[PDB]
Amino acid sequence: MRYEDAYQYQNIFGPLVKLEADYDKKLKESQTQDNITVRWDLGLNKKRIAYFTLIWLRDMRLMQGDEICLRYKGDLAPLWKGIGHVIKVPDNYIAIELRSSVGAPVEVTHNFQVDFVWKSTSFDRMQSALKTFAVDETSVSGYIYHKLLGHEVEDVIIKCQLPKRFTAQGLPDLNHSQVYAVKTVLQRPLSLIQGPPGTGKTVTSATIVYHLARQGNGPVLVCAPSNIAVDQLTEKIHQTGLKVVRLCAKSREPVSFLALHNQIRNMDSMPELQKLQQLKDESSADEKRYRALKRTAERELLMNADVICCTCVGAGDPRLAKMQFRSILIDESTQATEPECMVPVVLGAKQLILVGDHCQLGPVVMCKKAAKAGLSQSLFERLVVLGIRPIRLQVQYRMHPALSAFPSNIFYEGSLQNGVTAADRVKFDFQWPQPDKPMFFYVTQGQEEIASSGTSYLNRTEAANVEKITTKLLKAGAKPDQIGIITPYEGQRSYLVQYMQSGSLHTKLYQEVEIASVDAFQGREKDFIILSCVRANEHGFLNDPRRLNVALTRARYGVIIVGNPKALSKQPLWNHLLNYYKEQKVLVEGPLNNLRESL
Repeated sequence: MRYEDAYQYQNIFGPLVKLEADYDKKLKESQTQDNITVRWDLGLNKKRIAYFTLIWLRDMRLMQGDEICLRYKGDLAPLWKGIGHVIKVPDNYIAIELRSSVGAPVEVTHNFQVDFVWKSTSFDRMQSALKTFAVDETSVSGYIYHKLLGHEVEDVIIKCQLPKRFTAQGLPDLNHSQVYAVKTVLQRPLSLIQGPPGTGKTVTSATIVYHLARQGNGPVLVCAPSNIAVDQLTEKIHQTGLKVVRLCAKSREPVSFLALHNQIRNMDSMPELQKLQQLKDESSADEKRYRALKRTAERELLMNADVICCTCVGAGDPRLAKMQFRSILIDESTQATEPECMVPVVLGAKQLILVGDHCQLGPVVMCKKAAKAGLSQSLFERLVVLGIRPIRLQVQYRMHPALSAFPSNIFYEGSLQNGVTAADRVKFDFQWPQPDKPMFFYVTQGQEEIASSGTSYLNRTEAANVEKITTKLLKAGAKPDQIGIITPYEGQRSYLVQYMQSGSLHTKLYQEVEIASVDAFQGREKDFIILSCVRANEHGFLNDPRRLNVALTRARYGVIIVGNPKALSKQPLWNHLLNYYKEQKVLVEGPLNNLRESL
């Protein structure tokens, strides 16, 4: 959709954010763990750190800086309620948070109740950017101001910006395609980069920023929706020699050395602060000076930094206001709602680059009324529909080339090149049907049970057949840390975790085998992926092409799909999948020890 005024842009997205915000304010206060178990551990700074393991809506949505209130209602100790900020929200399904005070019970390890305390700061920053996008004409360069509002602005480019060697210092050389994306994006203000799996998002992005910082006289903004991708770019950009500063907000407890609150901790240019940071180990009057010297030292570390990498919700932090950023690059821009991605854009963007994959996992909107109203369309997709063909990297260095055949033709129009020989991958005590193609489809007929207390489905027959597959991949196979079972339904996941604890190997060998949905594997890759359809009746991502594309393209050496075709053959996305496995003669049925090519 095109808009006439920036006020019209705010009048449209204003109410859309409030819906998601009001609905996110309900899913946090209402949802809670009735009975949870925890495990205490003495913290690094002597601050208590709590490890707990545990609507069906629980999600990886919680970020690092979020805080939770762990209330204790046990029977062996008096009642206790303490708040704490999160630390490490994992992707393996035990959360971690440290309490503010050290006066908490350690004897009781069970009968705990955790409730997510909701903060409005995230959406308040998203609406402060929509307001500043309409009431401020200098918040965004005049050119990209038109392209954002879908006007008919001519195409302009900047000349004499290409460097001598596109390959950056302390970074590998770039592929035929990645060098083109560096040339094309550095030449124009608003560019879009589409990075498919195996495409180098971090390399082809850190290389761009290494030049936008060398050819510029100011700090460069690097943002990402997920708090992890911002950390990946820091480590990549830091390999160039530039001055990088990570901006963690409220995370007061890798990239723990590039974090700002650690740099201001031990400064040679702030001796009083240095003598005060040390003195704080064991006063009210000083605390004011310490908090005042901190604000002073932070400015000297940001205004002279060659690159400032933070999160998209981040960068709205009050200490980044009153600053200007000419160049702005945002990785994984297809996983954030448009007003969320616009939070850094508002700070005077003059040269904007968005990286992500439209044909890939997208954002998460909880209030479905807003998702249909247009909030489900990220800033990446909306600019494509207006007519901005993204510069698309074409080399996949991660999956086996035979694995990349179907995702390239079906999803990426076949314009993908395998930058990895079939010998680098597929390299072993496993007898694939056709060892030239480490991929097949173990056709399994198993009873379909709606056994998630009425919320999801379950297939016991697949689970056992999956159990033999993940066991053979451990019988002189890959490590359990590099095998990923992926399943749409939580009811099947809750079964596989408990079922595999039968099986030949010990209970702990099967623990590292991650079992979750596609939403937990986005961006992350593993040596092997075992996909279980679970559903057997013709009546979940079995219909979504995006969540299907991620399930395939996140395995490095082997892909194995388990399901019933007579229910999967309904959707044409699977019909082209199944018929391909038959075309390649890997639609395999029968026993596991002596797999037979069946129909």
